[PDB]
Amino acid sequence: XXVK
Amino acid sequence: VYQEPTDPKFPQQWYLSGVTQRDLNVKAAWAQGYTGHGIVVSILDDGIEKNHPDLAGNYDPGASFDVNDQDPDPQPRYTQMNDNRHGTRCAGEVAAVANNGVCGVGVAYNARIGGVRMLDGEVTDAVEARSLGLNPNHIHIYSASWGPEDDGKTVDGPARLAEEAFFRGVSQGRGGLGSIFVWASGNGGREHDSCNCDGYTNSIYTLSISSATQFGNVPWYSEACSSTLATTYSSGNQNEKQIVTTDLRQKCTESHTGTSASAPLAAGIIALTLEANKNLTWRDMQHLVVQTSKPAHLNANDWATNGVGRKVSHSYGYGLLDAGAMVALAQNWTTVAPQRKCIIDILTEPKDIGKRLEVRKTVTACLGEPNHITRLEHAQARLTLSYNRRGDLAIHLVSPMGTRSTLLAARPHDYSADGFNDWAFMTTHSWDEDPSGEWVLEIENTSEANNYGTLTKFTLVLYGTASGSLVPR
Ligand SMILES: [Ca+2]
Ligand SMILES: [Ca+2]
Ligand SMILES: [Ca+2]
Ligand SMILES: [Cl-]
Ligand code: NA
Ligand code: NA
Ligand code: NA
Repeated sequence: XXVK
Repeated sequence: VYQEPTDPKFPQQWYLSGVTQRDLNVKAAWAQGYTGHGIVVSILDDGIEKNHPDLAGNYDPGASFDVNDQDPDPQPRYTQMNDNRHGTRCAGEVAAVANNGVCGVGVAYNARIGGVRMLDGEVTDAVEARSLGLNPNHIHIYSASWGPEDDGKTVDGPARLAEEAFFRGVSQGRGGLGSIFVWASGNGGREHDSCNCDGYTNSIYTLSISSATQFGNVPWYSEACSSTLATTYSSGNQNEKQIVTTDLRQKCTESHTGTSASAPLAAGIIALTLEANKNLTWRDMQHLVVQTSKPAHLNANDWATNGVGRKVSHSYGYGLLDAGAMVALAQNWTTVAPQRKCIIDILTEPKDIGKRLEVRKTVTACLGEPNHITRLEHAQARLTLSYNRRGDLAIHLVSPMGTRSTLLAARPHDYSADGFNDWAFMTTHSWDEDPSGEWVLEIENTSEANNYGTLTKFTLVLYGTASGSLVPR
């Protein structure tokens, strides 16, 4: 996987 | 007579108000008396600086938790790079305190604001589920400016616990009215990503929000897809202004950017709307967004008028949110009827894709049955197919009213040979249409390569009601  | 905020950076918050009309019409909601009093928003991110001088006055520990370290305190982890500033920046967009001589203001500057620290670590399915499901009878609105990788080759969505959290939230959350989940549609524009390949944005349970630049253009980072519902302003080129908000280490920033900044602004507007009518359901809120959002002056080459006269784009959904229009329409809103679900298994046999495949089916949309739908909300084409190079596929779905939704555009970087395994491509573009009649699915090879594969399942899933339509726009 989860990216900002 | 309403007095606008005096905060030092409020005049730089060009997206909240102005004589120019390139704004989200938030001051109009404030002047109607809606600033977010009594509404609770939680930022699911890398933490929240709960003692920030522009957040402390609105901070709500009941809206907060630290899932990464398993404690109640969502304070960010401080590093030299200031990696964990992202959640604080998102929070200030929603609910930065007003008229306190510090930075600017939130959209809902009297709302209560919390944060879930859940990105600063391995983001497992369980971590997501515990965050999405946090205190769902206290938190009204959840904002998520994160998701699957935007490399333009990933197909990824909530696993079982997270999906269960979505269903539990919309069903039993907020007293049974349903948790409101707001999602940033993505930063994959440069990689030609599709936000329909992201199960969080593609979910019917999330309001997926895209971005427009100050001059009304599709930002470089924007992802186009049919599941997007609406748009808020964010950053663009270096001549265009950016987003003003609270920053890590008790600072103020005027350079918050990207998809990340759009979802919190939508969450704030939804907070104002919920103050205007606390009885709104999760579906009511999506109806309000559809009816009130504004295409005007947003530039795109794919604007299309759907079957009920509403303009819709794959870059912008139904257009820019309009806070004043949202709060006005919320006040006398009649709750929508219970959601019906009509399942239509389309195929009688597998179909080779080859260079192009067209599947036509005339449906009755559960005529004669209690799940008869004459007023569509979301529609899904749940597709199971094999293909040798997935990103060479383009997939379109045409509704009986003639509205062509791009379910999947070509993804140059998607080399995968794994196909789609009952992937529920979703479109918002046929909202309020009658789904009875001929649906058309088109699958085509956009490349000159001799690609090959087979479509083995096509379930058309229709959601909606059988009552309450408006005269088309
Ligand atoms: Ca902690
Ligand atoms: Ca302030
Ligand atoms: Ca993406
Ligand atoms: Cl369902
Ligand atoms: Na319910
Ligand atoms: Na969604
Ligand atoms: Na029809």
